[PDB]
Amino acid sequence: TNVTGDYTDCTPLLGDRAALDSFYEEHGYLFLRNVLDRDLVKTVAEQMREGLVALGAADPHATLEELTIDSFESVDEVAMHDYVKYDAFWNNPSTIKVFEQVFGEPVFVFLSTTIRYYPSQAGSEEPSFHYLTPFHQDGFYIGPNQDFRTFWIPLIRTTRESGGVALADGSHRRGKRDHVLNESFRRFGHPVRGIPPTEVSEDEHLLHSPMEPGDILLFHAHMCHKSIPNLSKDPRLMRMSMDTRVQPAKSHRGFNAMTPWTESA
Ligand SMILES: O=C(O)CCC(=O)C(=O)O
Ligand SMILES: [Fe+3]
Ligand SMILES: [Mg+2]
Ligand SMILES: [Mg+2]
Repeated sequence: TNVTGDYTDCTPLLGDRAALDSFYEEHGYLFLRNVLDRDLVKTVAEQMREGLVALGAADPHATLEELTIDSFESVDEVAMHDYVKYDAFWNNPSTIKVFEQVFGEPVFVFLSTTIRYYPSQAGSEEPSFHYLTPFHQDGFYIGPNQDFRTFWIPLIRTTRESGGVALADGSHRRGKRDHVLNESFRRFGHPVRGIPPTEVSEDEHLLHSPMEPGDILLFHAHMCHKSIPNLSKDPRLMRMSMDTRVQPAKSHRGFNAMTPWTESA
């Protein structure tokens, strides 16, 4: 594995503005544990699950940790957006409170959210991982302002093997990097660009840790990050997550900020 380490637990920094900001400036991320309402997260996980029962041929009697689907790509993603009530989650006062704690000022939550529901492909000789994200920076796609941050949450727990998002520690300090076409990644059948290996340094140590529902991972617009494939076996688990962007309420609201996923995709 290219993952060389865990996220640093930034939870101890929360009531110390200077320390929280210092870590974020150096590293380009914060990992905050048990800060969201677990009951709210569970309701969203259940919404995703019921969407999959309706749209992905998921077992109607499976618990969240028994749940699986044959194929991510066979599920109607537009229709899944009707099931997962993310705006109500992000804009719940308890969630907003955490966003404000991070930014130190009132926030605006993007009207776009990406939802992810990836089955394990452990054992597959020809796995379908082309729909995952290669190394990229969100600020390459989203702007013009570059002071938004991405907020990434697990809807059920992740393990090292079930995957999530890998962060290249401190890779947000030399601006936007080149993203080039990569034949091993596709989205809705179309080509995808990613940062090539000649542009992510061995010094920008790759990080991934298991996370629990209630936890959040957030990162700078120039943080270089990529998907980690689900190869869970023991236990085999879906990886269920969602990600949005948040910015100061005072900042310019661009296309991405104002446009729901279904209207832009
Ligand atoms: O979770 C993933 O696989 C990719 C996440 C991502 O690119 C993001 O949150 O910006
Ligand atoms: Fe991203
Ligand atoms: Mg049964
Ligand atoms: Mg810079």
